[PDB]
Amino acid sequence: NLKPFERDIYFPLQSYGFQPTNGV
Amino acid sequence: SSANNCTFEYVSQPFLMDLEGKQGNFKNLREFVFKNIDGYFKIYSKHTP
Repeated sequence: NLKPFERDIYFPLQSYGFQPTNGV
Repeated sequence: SSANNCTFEYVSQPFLMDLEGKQGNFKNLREFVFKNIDGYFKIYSKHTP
């Protein structure tokens, strides 16, 4: 699906649980 | 029917050059070339009576 500046109008969906505890 | 939100809004002069007052001797022959390449919509236009 890659295109020049792909406009995101096989595509998995997930979320990052960023927390301050992480140090890496 | 509806337009929730417009990411891109643009206002300018009209895409019209001789749309009014044309003489009856000659008639409009308006052309346009609409293309969508590299994320750019391009409108190559010319007017020839």
